[PDB]
Amino acid sequence: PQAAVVAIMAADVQIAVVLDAHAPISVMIDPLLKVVNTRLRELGVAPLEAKGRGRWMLCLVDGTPLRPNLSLTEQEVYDGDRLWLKFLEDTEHRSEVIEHISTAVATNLSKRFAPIDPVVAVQVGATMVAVGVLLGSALLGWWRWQHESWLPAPFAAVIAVLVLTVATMILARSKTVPDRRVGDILLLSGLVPLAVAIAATAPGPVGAPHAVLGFGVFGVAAMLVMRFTGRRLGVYTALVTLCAAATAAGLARMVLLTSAVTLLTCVLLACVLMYHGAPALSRWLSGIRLPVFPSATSRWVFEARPDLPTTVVVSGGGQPTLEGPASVRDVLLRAERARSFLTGLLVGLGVLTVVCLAGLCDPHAGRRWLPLLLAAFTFGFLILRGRSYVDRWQAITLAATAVLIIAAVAVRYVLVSGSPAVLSAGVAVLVLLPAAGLTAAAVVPNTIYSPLFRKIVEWIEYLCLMPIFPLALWLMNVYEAIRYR
Amino acid sequence: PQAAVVAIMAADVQIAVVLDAHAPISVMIDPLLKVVNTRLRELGVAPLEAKGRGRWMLCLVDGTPLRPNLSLTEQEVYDGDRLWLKFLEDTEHRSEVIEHISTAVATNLSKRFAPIDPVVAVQVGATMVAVGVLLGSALLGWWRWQHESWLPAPFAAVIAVLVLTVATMILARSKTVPDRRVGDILLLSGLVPLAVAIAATAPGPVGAPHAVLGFGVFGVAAMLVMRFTGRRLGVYTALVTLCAAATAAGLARMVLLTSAVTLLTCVLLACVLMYHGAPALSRWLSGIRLPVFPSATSRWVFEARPLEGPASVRDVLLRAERARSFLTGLLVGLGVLTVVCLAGLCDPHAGRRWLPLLLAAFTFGFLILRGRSYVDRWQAITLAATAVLIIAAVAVRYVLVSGSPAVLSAGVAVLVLLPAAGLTA
Amino acid sequence: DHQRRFGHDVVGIREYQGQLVAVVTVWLPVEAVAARLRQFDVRLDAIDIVSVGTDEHHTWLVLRMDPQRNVAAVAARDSVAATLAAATERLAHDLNGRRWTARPLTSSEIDDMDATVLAGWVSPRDITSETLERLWLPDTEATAVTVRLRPRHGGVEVSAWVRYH
Amino acid sequence: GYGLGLSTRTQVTGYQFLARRTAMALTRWRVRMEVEPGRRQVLAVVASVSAAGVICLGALLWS
Amino acid sequence: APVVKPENIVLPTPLSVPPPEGKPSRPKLDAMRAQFMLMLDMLRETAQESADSMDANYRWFHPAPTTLAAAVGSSRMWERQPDGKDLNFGVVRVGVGMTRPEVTWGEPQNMPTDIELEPVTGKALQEFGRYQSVVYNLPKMVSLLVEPWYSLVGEREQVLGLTRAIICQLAFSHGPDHVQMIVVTSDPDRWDWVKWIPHFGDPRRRDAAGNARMVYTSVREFATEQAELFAGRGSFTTPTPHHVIISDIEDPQWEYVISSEGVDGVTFFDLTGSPLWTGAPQRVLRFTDSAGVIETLPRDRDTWMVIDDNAWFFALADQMSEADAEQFAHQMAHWRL
Repeated sequence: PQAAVVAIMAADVQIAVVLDAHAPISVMIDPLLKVVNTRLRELGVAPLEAKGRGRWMLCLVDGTPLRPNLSLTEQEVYDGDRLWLKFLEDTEHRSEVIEHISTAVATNLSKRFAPIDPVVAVQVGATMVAVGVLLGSALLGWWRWQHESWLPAPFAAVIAVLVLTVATMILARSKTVPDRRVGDILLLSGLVPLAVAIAATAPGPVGAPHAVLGFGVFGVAAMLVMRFTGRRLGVYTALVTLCAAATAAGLARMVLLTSAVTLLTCVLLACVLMYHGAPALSRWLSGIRLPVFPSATSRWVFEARPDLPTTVVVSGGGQPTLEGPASVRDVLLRAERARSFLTGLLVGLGVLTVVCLAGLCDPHAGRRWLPLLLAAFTFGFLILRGRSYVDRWQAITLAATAVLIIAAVAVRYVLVSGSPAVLSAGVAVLVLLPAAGLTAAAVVPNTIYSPLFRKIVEWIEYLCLMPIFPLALWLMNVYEAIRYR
Repeated sequence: PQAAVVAIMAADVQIAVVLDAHAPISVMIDPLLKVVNTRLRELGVAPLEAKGRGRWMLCLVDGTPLRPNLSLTEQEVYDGDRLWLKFLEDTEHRSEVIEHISTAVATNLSKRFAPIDPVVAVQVGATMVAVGVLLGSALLGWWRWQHESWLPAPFAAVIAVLVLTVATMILARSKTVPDRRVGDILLLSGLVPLAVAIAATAPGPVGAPHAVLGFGVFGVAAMLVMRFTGRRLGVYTALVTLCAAATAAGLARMVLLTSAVTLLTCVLLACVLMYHGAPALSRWLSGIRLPVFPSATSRWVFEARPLEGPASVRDVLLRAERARSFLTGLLVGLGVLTVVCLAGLCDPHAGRRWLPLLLAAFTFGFLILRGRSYVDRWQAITLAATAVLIIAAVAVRYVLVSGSPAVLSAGVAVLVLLPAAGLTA
Repeated sequence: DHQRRFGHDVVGIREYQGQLVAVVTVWLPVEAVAARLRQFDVRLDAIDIVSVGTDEHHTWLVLRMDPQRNVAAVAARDSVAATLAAATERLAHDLNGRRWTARPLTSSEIDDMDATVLAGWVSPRDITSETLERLWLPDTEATAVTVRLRPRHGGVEVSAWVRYH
Repeated sequence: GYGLGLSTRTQVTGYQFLARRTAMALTRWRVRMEVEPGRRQVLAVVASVSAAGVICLGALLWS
Repeated sequence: APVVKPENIVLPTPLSVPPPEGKPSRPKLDAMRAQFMLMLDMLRETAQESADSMDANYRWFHPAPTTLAAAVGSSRMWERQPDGKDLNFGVVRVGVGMTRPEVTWGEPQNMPTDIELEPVTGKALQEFGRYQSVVYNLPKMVSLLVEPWYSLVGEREQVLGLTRAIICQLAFSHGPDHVQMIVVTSDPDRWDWVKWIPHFGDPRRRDAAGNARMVYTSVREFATEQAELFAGRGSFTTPTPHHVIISDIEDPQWEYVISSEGVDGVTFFDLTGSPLWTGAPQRVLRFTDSAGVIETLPRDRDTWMVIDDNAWFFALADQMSEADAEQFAHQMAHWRL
């Protein structure tokens, strides 16, 4: 006769039984408990026993009971079905309130009305500790500048040492597997008090070489942090750029005792040259290496068919392991590293070129039109250079750099000079030039220019790129020196 | 043994079930699907079906799948939680290999990062012209602060009217996209030169009349752009809060000759009242029935969907989101007022200098206590932030204007230790 | 106001900047209906057990919900009325069983309930348990006993009061 | 294999070609090189430095 | 069923350059290099589209063992007859690995001599030939009709996981009327999950639960003498039920019923690799890595014939736990067709 074979769940173990497919539940539930108890005693588990009043009765997985006066087939139970054998205080325990809810918005909206998760609290606390230590280092440096004394140098060192040790202990994985953010934030923040202490160690009103050593130790510390951690490449890359430029300028300041105008101009030429080598340096730092060429090997067919990387599942629970392509997977990782380096270079060079064009002080009468004209050429340079970059934040970095050069020169002329004409011109350029940028952004992608005009606009870039070196030499007066020396 | 009542959801239907708490997920995932299919077929709704190749997963409503080899209890599902019954498509496919270094780099960056496009470009232009006109208005204010010239006010007026007309034309003509925030940025930027233009018409030396007039007109214009547009309503709420306080201070220095300390303390009292008043006042402001432009969350709810019927849930969602934005704006504005008044009061060269330090300590405790109350992330973050910045401001002022190594050491010590104590919690 | 759904029965809703729904039930019942105060995603503001006396005797559970505390739960559902209708049907089907039958109130009989509560005085008491039986004893022409359940600090805290005649 | 050694003109110009192609891939996410602006503008920098040196030699003589 | 089309693509001819000669066209060369590189990229995208077609074909025909919970519609769709479905009737998935694509890279003609060969184009063509000559992470399969037996050598749990994946692939893709299975074991508690599967049902003996389960605790215990009157097998360059016999008993009695030639229409999976079954290196699937990398003699993609006689990487084994196999078995037991 027909029989159904089902898996009875009882006492957290699975027991397969054979049941009559046509007798009612209440007929066959009496020997079934005996069979299940016998199997539980074979397994050496505490047998099923009742408490209070009720009946032994078989529920589906959700808890709805089977009708005891109907067979298994009349209730649509088939082979391989799982039934839970339970003792229930009453024969009625359904929950018939089915409810319509759109699952997409339900599973969506929960994560963005979420309350404050304490991991977010830890991240916020780490951020605010970072702001605090930055303010403390800044105040200690300001005190060392204003009040030349031995006092601030050891205190900054102690704070830096304790913060870096705390950060390293955090990064030591004893408290942080997934959120390296806390460790990176604390580590980056603690480096500034170290540089402040090292700079304040040197005597004199300023840190003795006009704070070469502070910027140098900051730069090398950031280089080593990238070398060991390699996570936040963009940020430390920008800081390394700024520190390198500051150290070069300070070393030339103390060794040669040259003018600050000469220093700013040569740093400007350095950034101008560096904008063109920035893609190359970002390639080189990322570890992307172009293939080695065969010098004298005659063989050219290599059927070595390189093997497979088996990416083991991070749970480590014996799950089926997946396969990447080859060793060339690292081209992907080095690619985002290269993008991060290039973004960092663009940010740092932008900051440096904005700072260098703040070396424009007096009104335009006399020789002062030459550095302003240099500013105009570098503005056209950077604002047309943005075509060569596709990622939005690099293009925005160049455009922002270009407009901030004009912003900085205008605010310096209007603040230093007391001429109302200078004020009117400055506010006029501040309101018109970004408005012109907005109109250009609105119109240009939506209209079709002549290829001739496209060639001219292509050539303003080169035509304003060229004359900046003779203007730089005019500002440095190298020509007059060669005229006279 | 334990059983956990949970409500699973699948095929736009939620069903309450009583799952065994100790049997593994892989044991229950099979019959549970049969139960759900039975219930849906009884309702006349189309049952769940497997498409292609994949496997069924019980997932938390946040989106993570549960582990098939572990029961609910080991992976900390508790009674009353909701589960989601997905059919994950099998992700297992071939791995593309691009052997050439240059082509591989090009395609990997092109596939994985966002290129610049006109949608972002117009917003960048609007942002930078906003920054430019804010600098221009602040700069004309600086010149009128330093010099008695009447002529800056025509410049501020003309630039304000030009940018406001351009913003209005963009808002009217180009309302068709959520990139109408270009107009909002311009209008927010252009209200400021209008305010400094009106303020610069106050004759004589600069002072409270210029201040009361400028902040009064700027707050009034903020309230009008609230009622006419109602899109950027959080930031206008913060701005009208700041203008309300500044206008009250200006009328207190014109109608009376009150000292600065008394006004700063009275503003502080108003702020500590207002921190209590804020969560109910925002629910009043929810009902102002300003025009309905949904913000991001409401937009991206409405894209996934079409007192009874959907109009009710639409109204509820819009009201709730407006209330949230109002309350966030209020907290930010009150935080700014709190930090500026505690900065103003705490002068070290005062005989009564011990008292405002005490006030700072008590209000620090008060805000941190209140930070536990609100459920939204950025509201509590704002309260904690302004709590940190009050001690930051008093410490930086004491170490700046007082040239003593002792107060320098004390300030630089507490400024690192106390946020570290916050980090410990 | 009335609502129908996938569910079984019509639920009466009254709204005045917030919703009011009553469930009638027909001795000593379990005090733990407060478990259904916090359902899966909806958060009811209060549960009031209301019982009135005179000879007749009637018992109702009245439900309070603020949608503004439940925007996430409402936004997934088809309407704000269908939310509290679903919660009402859950509580009604939970109670419905052994001896006491329960059903949601029709909108007309909500006002009938209001009239029978009015029918035309002592202080609240703090220590609540087992005093309810001795509280019903004193002579009256009418008496209304009510116990309020509210969520509180993640738990449920109980308060009650009674008036006579 | 790999190591310090000796290299020819064709190898070094080929290396420079791959460097420029990788630079275009990195900056612009395109690799088609029917025209490359990078060469054009680095030659503009070279012209800048050459003109600077020329005017440097020019001002050495007269005064 | 998705379709895959073969191709034949000749590689482009690399550039040539004369060396200089002592002493007592850079832009043209770079333009030629650029044109070569673009042609190479066109060939690469053609390779990608062909590889995606073949990927979709194989994973249509051979799903992952985990994804066999969807046990209807495509279930048991293979057909006995020696045509059409014969292209996949006998063959089952064992893991993922490399395979040669459907494009056949023609050897580029007019190759310049090794001194005239330009460095960049030569190296790029070298790399193209190296990497585009295989497709990575495609299912690797084992044909039951070409070998008398296969042997699994490795740790106990790896071998059991692969065996469960094999059993489940056979059960899903082949009906009970075409494939029947036997398990001969010394550890019966690990094979208790197979009682659900219909293919283990012996039609001749009936019990209360239905057909008798074909799981035996010793090779001597065999009452299936009907499957042992066959001859030694002819390899398939179809018998009505093909029998698959798992064995992990480690019994010296095998060589009586197992000649060097095997048995016709039956294939054996020797778990617990022993010197009796490992007497042919092409029939040994040896675990090497802890993760489950298999090494065996490479075979032709189309004809399953052995290519060379040294062991090489074959596949990363699909190891499937007891819980997943039991879930599939409960799903599979519902069906009767």
